[PDB]
Parts: sequence; structure tokens; C-alpha cells
Amino acid sequence: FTKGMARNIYFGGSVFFILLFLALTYHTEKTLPERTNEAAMSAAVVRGKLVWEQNNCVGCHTLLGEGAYFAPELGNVVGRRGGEEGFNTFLQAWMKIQPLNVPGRRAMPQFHLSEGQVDDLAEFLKWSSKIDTNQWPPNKEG
Amino acid sequence: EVQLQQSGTVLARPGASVKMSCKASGYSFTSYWMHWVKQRPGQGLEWIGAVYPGNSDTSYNQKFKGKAKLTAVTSASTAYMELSSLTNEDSAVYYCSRSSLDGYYVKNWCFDVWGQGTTVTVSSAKTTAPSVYPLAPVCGDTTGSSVTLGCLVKGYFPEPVTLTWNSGSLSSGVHTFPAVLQSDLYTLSSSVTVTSSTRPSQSITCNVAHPASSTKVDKKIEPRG
Amino acid sequence: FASQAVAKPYFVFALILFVGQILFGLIMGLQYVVGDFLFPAIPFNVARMVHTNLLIVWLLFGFMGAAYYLVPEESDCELYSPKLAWILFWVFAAAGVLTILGYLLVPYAGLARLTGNELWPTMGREFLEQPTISKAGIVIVALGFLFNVGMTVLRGRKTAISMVLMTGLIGLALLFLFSFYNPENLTRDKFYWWWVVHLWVEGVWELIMGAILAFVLVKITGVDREVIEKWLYVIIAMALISGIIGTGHHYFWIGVPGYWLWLGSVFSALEPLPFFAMVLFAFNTINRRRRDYPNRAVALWAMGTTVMAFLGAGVWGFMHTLAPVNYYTHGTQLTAAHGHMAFYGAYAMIVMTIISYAMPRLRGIGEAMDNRSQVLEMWGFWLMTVAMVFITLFLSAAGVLQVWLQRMPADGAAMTFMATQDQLAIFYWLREGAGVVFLIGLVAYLLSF
Amino acid sequence: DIQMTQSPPYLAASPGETITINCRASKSIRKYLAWYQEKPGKTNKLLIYSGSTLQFGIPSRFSGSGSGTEFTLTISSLEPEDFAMYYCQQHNEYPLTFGAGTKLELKRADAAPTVSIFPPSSEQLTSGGASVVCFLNNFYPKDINVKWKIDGSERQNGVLNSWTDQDSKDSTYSMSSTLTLTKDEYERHNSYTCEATHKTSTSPIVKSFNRNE
Ligand code: HEC
Ligand code: HEM
Ligand code: HEM
Ligand SMILES: [Ca+2]
Ligand SMILES: [Cl-]
Ligand SMILES: [Fe+3]
Repeated sequence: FTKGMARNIYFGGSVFFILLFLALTYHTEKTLPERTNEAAMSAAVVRGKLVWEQNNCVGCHTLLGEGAYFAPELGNVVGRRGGEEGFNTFLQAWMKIQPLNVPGRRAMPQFHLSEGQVDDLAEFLKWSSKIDTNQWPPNKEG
Repeated sequence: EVQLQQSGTVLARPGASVKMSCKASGYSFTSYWMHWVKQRPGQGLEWIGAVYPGNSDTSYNQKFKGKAKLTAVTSASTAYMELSSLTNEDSAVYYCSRSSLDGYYVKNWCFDVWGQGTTVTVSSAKTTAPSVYPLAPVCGDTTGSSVTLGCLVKGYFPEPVTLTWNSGSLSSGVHTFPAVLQSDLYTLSSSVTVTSSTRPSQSITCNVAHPASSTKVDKKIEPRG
Repeated sequence: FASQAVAKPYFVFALILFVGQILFGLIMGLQYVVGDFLFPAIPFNVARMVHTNLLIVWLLFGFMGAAYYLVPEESDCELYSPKLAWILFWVFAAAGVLTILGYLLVPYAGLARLTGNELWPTMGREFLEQPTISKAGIVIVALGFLFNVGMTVLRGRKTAISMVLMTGLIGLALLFLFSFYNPENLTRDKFYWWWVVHLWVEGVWELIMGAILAFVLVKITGVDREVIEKWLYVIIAMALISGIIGTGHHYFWIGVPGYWLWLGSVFSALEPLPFFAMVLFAFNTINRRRRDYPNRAVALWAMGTTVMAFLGAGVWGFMHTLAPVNYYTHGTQLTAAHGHMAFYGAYAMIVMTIISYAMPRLRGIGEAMDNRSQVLEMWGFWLMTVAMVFITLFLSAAGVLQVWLQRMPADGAAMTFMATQDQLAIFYWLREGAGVVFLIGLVAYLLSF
Repeated sequence: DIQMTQSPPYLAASPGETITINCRASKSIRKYLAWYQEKPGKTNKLLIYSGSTLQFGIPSRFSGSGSGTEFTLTISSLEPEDFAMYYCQQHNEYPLTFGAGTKLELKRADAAPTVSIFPPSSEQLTSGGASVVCFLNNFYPKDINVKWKIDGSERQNGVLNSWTDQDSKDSTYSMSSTLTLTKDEYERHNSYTCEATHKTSTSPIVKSFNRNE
């Protein structure tokens, strides 16, 4: 067992799996349009992904289980606030009343977002919730 | 949809116990303080206390510390309140309500959903059927376009009584008054106004039903003379 | 070689930023359990991005440090440009402090606006909260650095240690380019986000760690380079054979296809190997050695790292790497637990190891420090190390309890997010405690010189 | 304890108008006050909490402000379904405490009662009792007074009164007064009067009968 057979298992083993990985990412990146419902991915939702990023929701929340662990999972918040039909209206109120000011309670910033921005944000989150995450999360609570 | 279902009316004797339930649905029952509020007539609401089904902890208003016991059963998403050493003071409507925010640390907040209330009546009275008397206008004379008749339902217990005119076919121009206590017993009245042509010409009957005594009596209003 | 001295700034600065990182940790720690603490002035998500970026930035300083130090020895060369080292040190540290001040001083959305995130939007992604210009800055620093240290390697000797470290660093800067690529599709965004975070941390960052360890083992032991390098290649071979397709353990729940559940779990279950082989590496080669090294702290560090990395990345990565298990554990306190012990165990530690070795001779004090400065360093070691293990313990407890109360029961049976957080309170407090024992631990270590 | 006083205790107004009601705390509750609406056959409804925050789903015609010890609820333009009972609750300290209420009544044009008198029925008499019943129907406003006179002379006791809540169709009120005697007390007199006093007149409405005929 020399340094050479080691170095070669390193090279070939590596260059093999990088190719196998690009192959799988190609296959996967063809799968997304239907998995994520891209047809229904509108300008609103895309405009909302922006609001989400610009304000760093991810810095307190998780989206599909990734982000901060300080506040609730927002991938499925729709299902906790009077569903599909009423969610945009909820989110309008929700964003305007922050912070709630209950002593001791984790607090959410006031982001001063326009009616328009909160509406895009709402579409973003609705869209996000209907991605096929292979049945994640376990329940209504995220 | 977040809903609280409360148990039905209970009657009890002084010094007895009663235990009422509040059945939760449409939210995570173990995540919200369940609050109980008392209301006696024209007395305003007072907060009795609260249970936290999450860890089973409770909190009592001193005023009630000995009177009330709160518990919860997680599996059934139902909370329960027990009142003891019953006095008359304890006759009242009792509500459960859900803290509008989740979690153990918000113990004293406002409520976003209430139950419809559970009536507790405390009494030494015994179940007694109503006497029903027909009330007909002062000895039958030519008077105005309108005629008014009445029905006096006297000396029963416990509540309620249901009353109708002409098995429900006369619905308007009726006033049925709230029952009131005379000693141990309730009494109530209802009036109906009707065009002078209608009666004695046509027929008016007062229909009283008191389910507690399984009575149903009908009194036809009969012109005096 | 007298141009190894350009490593000192990078080491000093890394330690400065490390004190920051910890302080911003302790703030968040307290915010968990006192929800309004420092609000509105400093919201949780701001403290977090500061805690989070300082960790990454300071490690990157440690890495350039390590490279600047060990590369000339390995190449048997003077470092290509000792000035460009010194100028690229000020560009990086400026851009570092600047972007950290961006976070604290302007409401995040304002910072996006202020820095023209409109034109080229890269902000508001986890670990990638730095404005697009901040990132651009880091690439130029990285390219000057790769060229600088790479030229050194090209002239004069190729050693396995040289080549691997280089391949590691090239791999780091290259994959960092994806942090400029921000798809409008959420899943596509997530898919590519892991090409930075995971292929760094279980990929190219393992070659940087392997080669650094492998170098330190060469010098403090005297064992034959032929055998050390042979072991090295085994370590990285195993790392990438499992790691590459191992990216799949982040691919379960983001909405890429189901076959990743299989691929991801199987390949991940072998990912502990490199770290265990790194334990054997360090133990076995510290075990049979030619010399007795005047600095006994380095040998501590070297061992503690392989052990900590193994526990943190290896054992803790393994607990939750299996799809049917991660399904319930995904994005919970378990995750923060693993995240901490692995980052500290493999990376903070590897950095502190090379600083232990090279700082004494970097200041002209010699091979080691006075026996009074060595006993502090190990008090430093143990406190940090043991504080961290407690930290991850407390957090795993909070985590299991979280999965228990939140993830496992049915709709209506399961606790709400906020409610279950309240139950976790005592674990969150003990974690602050552990965090305090850790700060004290860091201070001790810093005072050991 | 902190105690809460609500004012006024009742208030009349009309659809379209703006009203404002008051809630005072015996000591500082800071910003933590909530208000509930109570309506018959509906569960109590949260309106505002923390002094000024509209709760989800509540029309913005509602609003509230205050801090420390003084608070108000305001309804911008009254709507038919707004006539209801309004309670305030302090959510600053244990134990939680409520105001005793404000009743917001629908205002209408004054209406005089229709008064009708009834002698004891034949049945009631033969069982030994005599109840004389007087109805005072469909009046507004709610304040009204009943005097019983027996042969010219006032009658204080044996008298029992009941009132309806404001009718939701025509907005008026009704009341019954029952003067209960024994057959024996009843037959020892002749004329029975019931007299109503209501703002719609300076002179009372008077209904009576003579037991004989
Ligand atoms: C920490 C500084 C936060 C940031 C940044 C954002 N949110 Fe948040 N959010 C936070 C907390 C502590 C809570 C719960 C507070 C409480 O008292 O209950 C929330 C809640 C939400 C919700 C409701 C979630 C639920 O489970 O009902 C939503 C929809 C929400 N937050 C949205 C949101 C958005 C869109 C953000 C970026 C603009 C954002 N949050 C940032 C804390 C923090
Ligand atoms: C010293 C006391 C520390 C405290 C109190 C602390 C606290 C925290 C907190 C609260 C978070 C965010 C949790 C959330 O996202 O909801 C976090 C994130 C993080 N911290 Fe620390 N930390 C400490 C030390 C460290 C150290 C020494 C490291 C060194 C590697 C570290 C590495 C990280 C990492 C990698 C994350 C990312 C979170 C994740 O993605 O899971 N922390 N830390
Ligand atoms: C090698 C050093 C490692 C580091 C520094 C590290 C760091 C981290 C961090 C910070 C996270 C949280 C990522 C986030 O912010 O979402 C994470 C998650 C994760 N890690 Fe690692 N990790 C390491 C190794 C490993 C290994 C070897 C394994 C496999 C055994 C592994 C398995 C996982 C898995 C499965 C998650 C997903 C957690 C979830 O779904 O919530 N990690 N790691
Ligand atoms: Ca994370
Ligand atoms: Cl990872
Ligand atoms: Fe990974």
C-alpha cells in the first residue's frame, strides 16, 4: 500500500463522483418545473422572494426547515392562519401590528412594508407551501 | 376553525359539587392557556382562573381559590372546572376561553375565542310543573282596531319553559317576558296583539311546554262574561 | 524563511474577530430566553448574521494565515509576494469590518438598498447576508491570495501537503462563486446554496484541514513525510468519495426528487470515516514519534481537533443524517447542536492548532513559550472544548424535546412553535451558562500570550 | 387587584353616527387593555387588545386608544350589527379583571306604551290565587313607571315586574307587571288600576276594571 495507490484512489474516486454529481444535478434541474409548480411561479411570488431576502426573514425563521430557529417555520404558516383564501389579508394585519410588545416574548421587527410588498410576500409564501417537499414537515406546526 | 364546546346546564343543591367541561377543537390544545370567567346577571365578568394543558399547571384568582378546581385531559382536548360547597352566589353563567397567544409564559393575556357558557343554577327547589292561566281582555267590549291577549305561566321550576301562540303560527305581536323568581319558583307571562276582527272570531291558544316535568298544556283564550 | 511572518496579521485578526463572534453568540443566547433583550435596537436576526459572518470570516483569516505560514516551508521557497500578502491583508480586514458595521448600523433592507442589491441581488440568504460588493471584495482578496500562494508552490517543491492545501483553497474560492448565483426559484436557490456551504465544509475545507493537520503532524512528530502524506491522501479520498454525493443529505426536503433520500442517506453514513481516520492519523503518528516537542499544547490541539471533529461532524452528523430520522429533526435545535460542535471541532480547533505551532516562532520567541504560558493555553483548550461539549449536550436535549413535542404528534396533538420553545427554556439557560464558561475559556487562551 | 370602571353604562345612537366609550383602571395597566363585543346567541368577540390593536378580521371602523389608566373604544360609523354590549379587560397583571360593561342601544323615535290590563282568570281563582297582570308594550325610551292602585289607593307589594331587551325588529321595549293577591284579598276590593308613567306624556296612562263588572 503506497502513497501512489492512495493518490490515485483520491483522483479517480473524486473525478468519478464529480461527474456522477453533475449528471444528477442535470437530471434534477430538469425535474423542478413540475416539482415546484414553476408555471404558477408568478411575478408576484418572485417579487416576494425579494422581500423575504431583503428583510432577512431567514434570520429568525425557517423556510422548508432551513433558516434560523428563533421563530416558526414559514413554509406552512398558511395552514395556521385561516388558509389559502384569507392569508393575504392576515399577512397585511400581521406585518402591521409588529412588534407585539408582550413582555419577555421573542419579538418581530416592524418592517414598514408597503401594502404591495406584503401582498407579494404573501404570494411567495403561498407558492412556497405548495412545493413537493416529499411530505415535509411532519405536521401543521412545521 | 377554533371552537370551544361547553357542557350543558346543571342544577344543584346548596353545599353540593358540579363539574363542567370545555371541549376544544381546531388548534393545539396543549399550547394555550384555557381561561374560565364567571358572569352573574347584571354583575359583570370575573376571571376565575386558568389551566395550561401543556404542563397541567393552573392559576386561581384568590377570590375563587377554594371554590374552583381546574384540570385538563390532553387526549380529549377537553378542560374541566369543578365548583364545590355551592351557595346561591354560585348561580351564574360560566365561560371558558382561549388565550389569544400561545405558550406557557403569557399567563395573563386577552382571549380570542370563548365558549357559549355553562349555566349553573343552585337551588333547594323541587321540580314543579307550571300552572297556566289564560288572560282575556277586561270583560268583552267593543274597543279599538287592536286586541291584546295574554298567558300567565305560574309557579314552576326549574327553567326553561317554551311558549307559543297557535302552535307557532302566530309569531308577531308577541312579547314573551323573562321568567322571574317568586320564592323558589319561576313565573313568566306572554302577550299577543291581534286585529280586533281576528278574535273572538278566530281561535287563539297559548301553548306551554315545561320539559323538566314533561308537561305540555294548551290554553284557549276564552272571552269573559 | 523570513516571509512566513505575513501569517501573523491573519492569525491575530482571526482571534480578534473570534472574540466578537462569541460575544454576539451570548447575546442571541440571552434573547432566546429573554425575547425582548436588545430589541428594537439589535434584533435577533442582526445579532445572528454578525455571529455567523464573523465565524466564517475569522476562519478564512486563519486559513490564509495557515497557508502563508506552511506553504513557503513546503515549497522550500520565499513566499512569492510578501507585500501582496500585506496589502491583501488590509483589503480583507477592511471589507470585513465594513460589512459587519453594515449589519449593525443600517436596517438590513436599507443596507440592500444602500449597497445596490437591486442591480445584482445576493443578500438575505443564510451565511450569505453580506452585500454583493462585500462578496466581490472577498473574491479579489481570494484571487490575489490564490495567485500569491500558488506562485510560491509553482516554483520550488511540490509536496502532497502543498498540492492538497492548494486544491482545497482553489476549491473554496471557486465554489464561493455560486454565492453570486441567486435563482428566482426557491428550490433552485436552495439546491445551489449547499454547493457553497456543504462542499466547503464537508468537501474542500476537509483538504484544508487535512493538509494543515498533516503539516503540523510532520513538524511536531518527525515521523516520515512519506507515511504522513500517504495517510493524508487516504483521508481526503474518503472525504470526497462520501462527501460529493453526500450533498444529498441537504436535498431531502427542499423539493428536489425523492431518489436523493436514498442517495443522500447512504453516502452520508460513510461521511464520518475521514474524521475517524483523522483521529487514528493524529493518535497513531503522535504515538510513534522521533522527538519530544517543547510545545505540548500543539499535540493537545492536534488531538482534540480530530476527536472534536469526529464527535461533532462524525457522530453528531450521523445521528441526524438518515432521511427517516432527519425528516423529524430537520431545522431544529438538533441542527444548531451539530452545527456548533462540527464547526468548532474541525475548524476553530484546526485553526487554533496551527496558531499554537506557528505563533511562537512567528514572534521570534522560539519553538515554544515559557511553561507559564503553556499551562494557560491548555486551560484555554479544555475550557472551550468542554464548554462546547456541554453547549451541544444542552442543545441536543432541547432538540430531542423539540422533536418530541413539536414534530412527532399528530395535528392538534403537537405543540405550536412558540409553546414548545417555552418548554425548552431551562436548556436554553444552561446553554447560556455553557457559553459563559466558553467566553471565560477563550479569554484564558488569549491571555496565554 | 386593579379595578375597572366603564362609562357610560349605556348609550343610545343611530346607524351612521360615531360613538366613543370609556374604560378607566384603578391603577396603571400600561398599554394592556382589550375589549369584547357581546351579542345574544353569539360567543364573545375580541375587538382590540393592547389598547390600540385591531384583532384579525375586525372591520377598521373599530379603533381604540389609551395608556396608563385611561382608555377608549371608538366606532367610526355605526352599523346595525354594532348595537351590542361592550366589555373591557385589562391584560397587564394577575388577576385579570373586567369592566362591568357598556350597552350600546339603537336609538329610535319616542313611542308611548300600549297598556292592557287583565283580571285573574277563572282557573286561577278557583285554586285560591288572584294575579292581576298589566302589559306595557312597545315603548321607547326604556325608562317607565308602573303604579298599582286598588280602589284608589296605591299598592306596593305583591308586585313583580319583567322587561324585554330592546326588540331587534322595531327597536322598542316591553314590560309586564303582575300584582299577586289571594282570591280572598282580591274579592274584598272592587277596582284595580294599573298606571304607566313615561316621558311621552305628563299625564299617566291608566287602565282599570271593576271586579264586579
Ligand atoms: C426576529 C428578529 C424576526 C424576524 C427578522 C422576522 N420574524 Fe417573523 N416572527 C418572529 C417571532 C418572534 C414570531 C412569533 C411572535 C409571537 O409572539 O407569536 C414571528 C411570527 C411570524 C409569523 C407568524 C408565524 C406563525 O407561526 O403564526 C409570520 C407570518 C412572520 N413572522 C413573518 C415574517 C416575515 C415575512 C419576515 C421578513 C419580512 C419576518 N417574519 C422576520 C420573529 C421574527
Ligand atoms: C459562545 C457562545 C455561543 C452562543 C451563545 C452561540 C449561539 C448561537 C445562536 C443562538 C445561533 C443561532 C440559533 C438560531 O439560528 O436560531 C448560533 C448560530 C451558529 N453558531 Fe453559535 N454560539 C456560540 C458560540 C459559537 C462558536 C464558538 C461557534 C464556532 C464554530 C459557533 C458556530 C455557529 C454556527 C455554525 C451557527 C449557525 C447556525 C446553524 O446554521 O445551525 N457558535 N450560535
Ligand atoms: C465536517 C464539518 C461539518 C460542519 C462544519 C457542519 C456544519 C453544519 C451546519 C452549520 C449545519 C446547519 C446548516 C444550516 O445552516 O442549515 C449542518 C447541518 C447538517 N449536517 Fe453538517 N457539518 C459538518 C459535517 C457533517 C457530516 C460529516 C455529516 C454526516 C454525518 C453532516 C450531516 C448534516 C446533516 C444531515 C445536516 C442537516 C440538518 C437539518 O436537516 O436540519 N454534517 N452541518
Ligand atoms: Ca441554519
Ligand atoms: Cl453540512
Ligand atoms: Fe452536509
